[PDB]
Amino acid sequence: MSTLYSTQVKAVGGCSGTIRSEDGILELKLALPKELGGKGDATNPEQLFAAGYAACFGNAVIHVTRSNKIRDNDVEVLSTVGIVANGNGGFALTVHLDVTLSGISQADAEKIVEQTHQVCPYSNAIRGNIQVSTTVYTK
Amino acid sequence: MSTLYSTQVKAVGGCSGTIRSEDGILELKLALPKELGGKGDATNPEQLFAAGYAACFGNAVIHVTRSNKEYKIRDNDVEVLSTVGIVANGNGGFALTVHLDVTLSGISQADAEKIVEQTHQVCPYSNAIRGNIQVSTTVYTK
Repeated sequence: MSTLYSTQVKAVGGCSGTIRSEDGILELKLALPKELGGKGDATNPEQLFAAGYAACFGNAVIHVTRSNKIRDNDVEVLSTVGIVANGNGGFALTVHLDVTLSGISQADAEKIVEQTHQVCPYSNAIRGNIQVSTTVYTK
Repeated sequence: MSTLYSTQVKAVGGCSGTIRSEDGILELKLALPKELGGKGDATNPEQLFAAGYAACFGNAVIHVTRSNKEYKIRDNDVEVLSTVGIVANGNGGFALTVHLDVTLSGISQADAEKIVEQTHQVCPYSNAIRGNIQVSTTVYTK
């Protein structure tokens, strides 16, 4: 199948640097978090991943819902992205998702979230390398 | 065991909604891009992943190089352009495509290729997607 949408982001200046999308829309400063001895002044790869995953997973829920018989405003995702030390003195990403769906039964929410992980390109991207944990809430 | 750093982002309102880190540091509007029939006003998951990866990879180059002690590549010696696409997969869902253009300053073409190959083994984003996405990489010097 052919690519539906493609975008480019340039990163310069290292841990302290900037990201800028090639059209200029998204531009921001990066900082090492304080936990890694930086200023915590600005965003970082972990937070950008959390943001993208939270948005991607919420959109994927609506893709699932339109395939079958829930609105955009019935869906909330909280991504918790962490960094854990591996053996060889590098880092691995961890991910926990809190998914809140309004107006649906506990059973239906569990089914929708399971199917959403099969649709969501972030989930498909990281499967087997990051064990994503998910908690499903209803409201 | 320990988590060294953890961060939380809330997303509401769908592809035209918002994300907000719990510490308020990151706050931005989402839009559907023009290629998909939206205003293309604002960011989206492909652009956020391209930004996170480009940043993470360039940082891993610096971490790797910190004691390749010979050229000692600095912050301004590394540029990463990530190209991220979304495509239908076989199966009712979507996959990302990732291409990186890595440009390193002040080092030989052969040294740059070796450094990039090492940093893919150390980069948390590269390690996260291995076996699911075939990342393609083009290495440049200047």
